[PDB]
Amino acid sequence: VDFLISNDTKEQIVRESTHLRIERQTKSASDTFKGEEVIEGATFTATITISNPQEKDLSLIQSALKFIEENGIGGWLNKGYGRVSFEVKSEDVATDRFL
Amino acid sequence: AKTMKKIYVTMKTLSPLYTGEVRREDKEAAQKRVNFPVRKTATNKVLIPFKGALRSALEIMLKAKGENVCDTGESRARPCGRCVTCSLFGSMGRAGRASVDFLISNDTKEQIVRESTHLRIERQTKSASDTFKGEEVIEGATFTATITISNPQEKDLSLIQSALKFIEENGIGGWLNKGYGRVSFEVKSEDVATDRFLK
Amino acid sequence: KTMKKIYVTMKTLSPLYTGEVRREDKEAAQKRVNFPVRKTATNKVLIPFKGALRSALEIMLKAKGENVCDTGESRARPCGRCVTCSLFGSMGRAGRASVDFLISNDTKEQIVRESTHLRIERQTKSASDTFKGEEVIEGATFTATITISNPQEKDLSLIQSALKFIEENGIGGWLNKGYGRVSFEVKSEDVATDRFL
Amino acid sequence: AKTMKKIYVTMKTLSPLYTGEVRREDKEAAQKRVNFPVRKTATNKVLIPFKGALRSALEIMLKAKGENVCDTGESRARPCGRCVTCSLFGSMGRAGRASVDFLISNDTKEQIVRESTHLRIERQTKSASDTFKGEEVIEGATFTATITISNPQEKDLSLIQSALKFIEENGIGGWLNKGYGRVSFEVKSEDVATDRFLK
Amino acid sequence: MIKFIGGASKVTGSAFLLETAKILIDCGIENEIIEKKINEIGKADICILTHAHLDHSGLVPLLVKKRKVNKIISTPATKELCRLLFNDFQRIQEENNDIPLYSYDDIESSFEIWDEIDDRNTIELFDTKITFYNNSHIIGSVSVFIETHNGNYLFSGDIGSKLQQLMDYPPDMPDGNVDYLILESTYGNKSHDRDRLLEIAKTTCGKVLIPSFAIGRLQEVLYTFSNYNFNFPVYIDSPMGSKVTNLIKEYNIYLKKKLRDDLFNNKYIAINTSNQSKELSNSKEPAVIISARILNHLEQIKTLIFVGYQRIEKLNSFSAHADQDELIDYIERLKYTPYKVFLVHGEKEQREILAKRIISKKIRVELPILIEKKVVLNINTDNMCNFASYRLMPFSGFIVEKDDRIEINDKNWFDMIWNLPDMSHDKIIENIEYLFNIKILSKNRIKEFWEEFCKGQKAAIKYITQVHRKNPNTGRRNWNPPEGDFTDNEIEKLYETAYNTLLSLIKYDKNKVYNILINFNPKL
Amino acid sequence: KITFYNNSVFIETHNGNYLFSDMPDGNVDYLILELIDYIERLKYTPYKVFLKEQREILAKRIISKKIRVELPKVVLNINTDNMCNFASYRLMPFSGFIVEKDDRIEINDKNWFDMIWNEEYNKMRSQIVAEDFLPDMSHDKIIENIEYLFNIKILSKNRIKEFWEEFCKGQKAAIKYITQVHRKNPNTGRRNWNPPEGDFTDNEIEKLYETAYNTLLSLIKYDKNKVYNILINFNPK
Amino acid sequence: DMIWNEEYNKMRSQLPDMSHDKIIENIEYLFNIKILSKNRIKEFWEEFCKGQ
RNA sequence: CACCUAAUUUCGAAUCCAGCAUGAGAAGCU
Ligand SMILES: [Zn+2]
Ligand SMILES: [Zn+2]
Ligand SMILES: [Zn+2]
Ligand SMILES: [Zn+2]
Ligand SMILES: [Zn+2]
Repeated sequence: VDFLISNDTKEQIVRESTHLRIERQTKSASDTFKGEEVIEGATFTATITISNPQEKDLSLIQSALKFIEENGIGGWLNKGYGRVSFEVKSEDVATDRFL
Repeated sequence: AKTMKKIYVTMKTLSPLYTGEVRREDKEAAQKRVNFPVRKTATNKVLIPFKGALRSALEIMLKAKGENVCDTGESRARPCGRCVTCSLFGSMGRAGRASVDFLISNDTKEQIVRESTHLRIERQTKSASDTFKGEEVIEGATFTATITISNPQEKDLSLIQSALKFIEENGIGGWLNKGYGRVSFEVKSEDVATDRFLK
Repeated sequence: KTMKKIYVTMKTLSPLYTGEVRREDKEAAQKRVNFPVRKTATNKVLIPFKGALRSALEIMLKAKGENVCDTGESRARPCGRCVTCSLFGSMGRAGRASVDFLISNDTKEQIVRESTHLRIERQTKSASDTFKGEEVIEGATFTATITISNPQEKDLSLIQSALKFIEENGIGGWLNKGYGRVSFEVKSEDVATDRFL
Repeated sequence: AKTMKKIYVTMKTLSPLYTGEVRREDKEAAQKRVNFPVRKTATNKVLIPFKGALRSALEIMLKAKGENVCDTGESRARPCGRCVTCSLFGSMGRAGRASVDFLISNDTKEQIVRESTHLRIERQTKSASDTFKGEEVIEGATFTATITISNPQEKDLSLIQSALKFIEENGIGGWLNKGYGRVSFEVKSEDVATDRFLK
Repeated sequence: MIKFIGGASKVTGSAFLLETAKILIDCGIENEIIEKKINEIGKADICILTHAHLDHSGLVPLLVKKRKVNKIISTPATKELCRLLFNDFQRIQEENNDIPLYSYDDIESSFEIWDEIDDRNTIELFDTKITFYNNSHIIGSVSVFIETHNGNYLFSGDIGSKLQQLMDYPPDMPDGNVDYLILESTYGNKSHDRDRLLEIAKTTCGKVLIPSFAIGRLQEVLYTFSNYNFNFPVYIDSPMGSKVTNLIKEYNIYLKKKLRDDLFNNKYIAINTSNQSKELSNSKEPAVIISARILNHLEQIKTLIFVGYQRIEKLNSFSAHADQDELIDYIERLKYTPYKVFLVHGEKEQREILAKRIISKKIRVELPILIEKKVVLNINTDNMCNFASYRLMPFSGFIVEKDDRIEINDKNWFDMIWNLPDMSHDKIIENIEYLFNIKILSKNRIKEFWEEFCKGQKAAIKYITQVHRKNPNTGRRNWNPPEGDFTDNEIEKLYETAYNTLLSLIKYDKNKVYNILINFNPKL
Repeated sequence: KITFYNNSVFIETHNGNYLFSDMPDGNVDYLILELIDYIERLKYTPYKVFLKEQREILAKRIISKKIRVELPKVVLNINTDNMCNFASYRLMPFSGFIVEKDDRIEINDKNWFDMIWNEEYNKMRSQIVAEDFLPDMSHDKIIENIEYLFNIKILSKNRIKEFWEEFCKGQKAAIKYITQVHRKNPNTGRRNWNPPEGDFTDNEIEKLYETAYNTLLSLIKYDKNKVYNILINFNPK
Repeated sequence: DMIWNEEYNKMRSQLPDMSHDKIIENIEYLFNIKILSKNRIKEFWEEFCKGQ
């Protein structure tokens, strides 16, 4: 399984933002910290190469991808981050395309 | 474990909604036109933080009820991990079972986002001593969020709905004192399986 | 803990005018009217309410001799120690009294009309200027809820005194011309904060 | 200031009275029946513009005395802020110290408003060329208003009473040239502290 | 890439989607079929209106009801003509007592997102370049030149005719490369008496009632009775006609060069309320009545010259629908012949005969390829450096913008290539400074003038002309008055100075105006 | 589909209808070349023809015939509009920057480079700081204070780690670090300390912050061997 | 800056002096009384990076 | 029953904060 390599660079999709921690009684911002995040609509590419394939490997990978759509990928998943949508292009190859 | 709870909330706005822009570069792009930009996606839709509002609502009510709930609002306060909101929204050694999505508008920008003018008036003179421009979300705008409770319990939906009614009573984000952010919620929940995607 | 709910019901005695604030709702309406009334997108009338209460309480508490900060001056900083700082917020704390907007019970097609005002020369008594303004009709009912988070024994009294000062002065704009004289009815109750569980 | 001045003024109409209806929808409703509808509230009570009449009255008499007063009657004329009418009824920066209320009729419009008619008559052959139906107020209709002076000076009530006497002589409202609007005022003035609703 | 939702089959329908960024064109009426069309349209980013006839403009507020349009764009003249048309259309639906499609709140909310722009001014929005040109149907008629990345589309919407008196007889043109053209065939079979209106009006004056459409035709007939001498008066009933006539007068700069005082003369006397229409029905003095409330005038009368589509007469010479020939002349007036000419908007027979005559013109016709706008570098990029994990090169050249290829060319390419009142910039600056100190040109004036100049040159000319127009009934300019001991002659001279200074500023480009007006309005 | 004619290749693809030059009967979307008659005899007039200098003169005729003529990593423009028209060429007088990424080459203006230069300046400045590379208490009292602030989590393993890194950078860098950490904020009222665990009020919390300040101040005067033997017991790394 | 202005215009062809100690002392004084603030010192630094 | 008017001006800024805490290991083939 390859890494999720973005198509754009850090100036296009990464944006530093401000997160907070607010007291529940006085309703004032007790803490504050800056965190980078990847914007919405930013696209990422990966390649999953299965050697010695089976019939049900693609169904398993696609089911895992829809589960990642349901939960999220990356960090801060409970606060609403990392919700994604995946497109899948599969194909059968032989190993001697290069030969 | 075998099942997980899905709580789809659809929230409509009754008094104008402000939630401030977080991104420093998006702020610095927008302060040439609007002094208070609204929180927005790169796909021009309004983002609202939702997990902190539900968590703060549950800590406030469960503290007023007298239940053992920690506060995660004081400065660098850490969750103990034995509370009822500590199970739903997480602690230091365990994550929250209820993954709470951002409130994302069904419409887009330039359709619910409206830029407006606010005032500060002298009390002795009655003149506009100051003026600023802030970006709001109109009333009747519809936002959609999902709460995924990984290990469901009997009291999770009642706690989530009670926190939703507290968000109706207090407001969801922004200038909540002035009357901004008064919303209403519609809840649709179902106990889905964890293995529904395994066809 | 406890929370204080003050449901205020406002009946409009003279015409009322709060100007629109959204740029896209004014510049799209300048071809029809010159002073549009402040509105929702659900065609209901919006009035800012916290600032009128704050301005009222700062005037009367300043002239009573108690120390209160003056947030009326430009770029003023609340002291954080006075009564209006505790009630309506300060810099470092927040308002205990969250004051909702004054939502009209009716639409605009029922309680908003479009009037024609003039400006008349003094020597010759002729209509020198004409402008058009949307005003709220008389007897229009507005509702709001003041929610006080940590209530004291003197928050409801100060809210009622600010409401009486508002009925004496006026709410909204064009106050010196007679616009915005109102009448207030209060329903106060003391709820528990854990009541939704 | 610590004190404010309350001037309860009461108008009794000796002449007939007319002030036209400002509202476009009410004018379009009334124009099928009456060509000149009187100004009315939604509670069936008669509205009269008071401020602007006092300002114009004080402008003519303070200009004829010779004090350096401005004229706000000209087209887009801006009040300078440096005379006593600017301090009384408002300027561009500083607002009016004298909040002047509308003249609210004490009686309903079913009791104090009558539909009348008028004629334009050709002068040589002495017949009614034009007949048009207007609407006016009966004699002795009572109009109460309240003038609230926030930062009261010594010569405030004297200027208000002088403008009131000028309004009695010169009329108030519309059709003043043909005899409408000659009225009489009763004044009840008092000094009240601003903190009269505290505790 | 292009979907013909509305205009493909019928004549009265139009809904053209272009999914580059989805761009919608001309959504209009012709209830569940309308709802199915709107659902087929989906969420559109830009909705473009060519002309204000509901035919191509009706279903815009319903799109605002279903929240499917982000930005509406269209010329000012057809923006207010669309208002006018929406408000009547609404009272037509309330008087007939049939459920409406949208409310007046939908009308008002449709005009908040509507950003007018005038002709020959290009926006770079949503990675499209949208330009408007004139096509002489009505005063606010525009053909849309959408410069996409995958082609160059020209949506010509209802091209006018040579038998027009208020609009330029050759319709304007995109000056670059056109790839796909969208045409009309409303008069695609019918070919081809302006003095005959004068002749029958002469030989008739019993007064003559002559009906027409309230939009378009009534103003052409008003002109034809205006330019020549007619002693018997011409009269306007049907208060759409008087209101569109006043809109024609206020939006005069959107017309012919020969028409740019009054336009229609003071020869017409409009009729405002219904009682004067009743008195005109009972009148016997000879006149010309141009209505569009016709029955009050007609039941007395029953020439009734009948101009339109349907001593009763018919003059087929006041139709703004385009004849076959001038459509062919429009096609042969393009710099490059278009690749595909889509022939929406007509009946089947007119579509077939125009398809046969453009096939005979050897151009491809559809009856409802890849173009790659590439950026050529043409620069030696072997000399490159790394500074901040970026492979940048300091660059010195020219962005050459030819068709299909925005080639970047160096300085050696430039070496081989080398083988309205007008006041000065200091006079303009000192005039704007003097009128800003005496508060004639204020910050709100400069901001509104900058919005009207971003709209276009003629929009700013119209705005400054209305601000400077003296009213013959009040003698008020709508300017802002000066401050000081200024007599009336000097105040009139500084008003004329402000008018001339701002017109000069309209003559300048879109950048030096900005470089002037931030010295007086920091926001705009 | 590839037909033939009198030398003509007529390769039909799914995208376009090329004709390499009798004439065919279908659409010839791209034509590659008295010929005007060969153009005029051919149905569905071609979109763009693909044509030693006589060519250009011929291309002018092809320009006059109302037919487009071409004479033989993706690049994006982040430019302005401006524009001009000089010698029948729409131009733009702009100097800029060619940025080379893995898939895109973009053309950026000097403002982006000023953005990049500000970031690189702010990066360089926060590398070299001051002179990279007091109270006093007894050693055992330092032990029980660090044990007590470790138990109540005021001095944590991360704070001990950054203390050791700022102590390896020298005395003054560590002094700057503890004066930054113990800095009471005048407009906020908090310092950069972990709050203690336990039922405490403000006075003993402020006192515990003061003994944390004094303990970490007095530990700086000791040598590196004692500080290492003092902090391995709490932070083993 | 010099080379960019030079060639960018060549292709377009078709202060008070007060002491450093007093500067530091006055910024400290105005920072204590909140005329100069962290938003102002950051925004002025951003416009200083954009040029003089 | 008519008729004129429906415009114009100022402001659109200022401030606080941006910190902590945890874990740095173990397996098989070899
Ligand atoms: Zn806990
Ligand atoms: Zn205070
Ligand atoms: Zn004055
Ligand atoms: Zn049309
Ligand atoms: Zn048409």
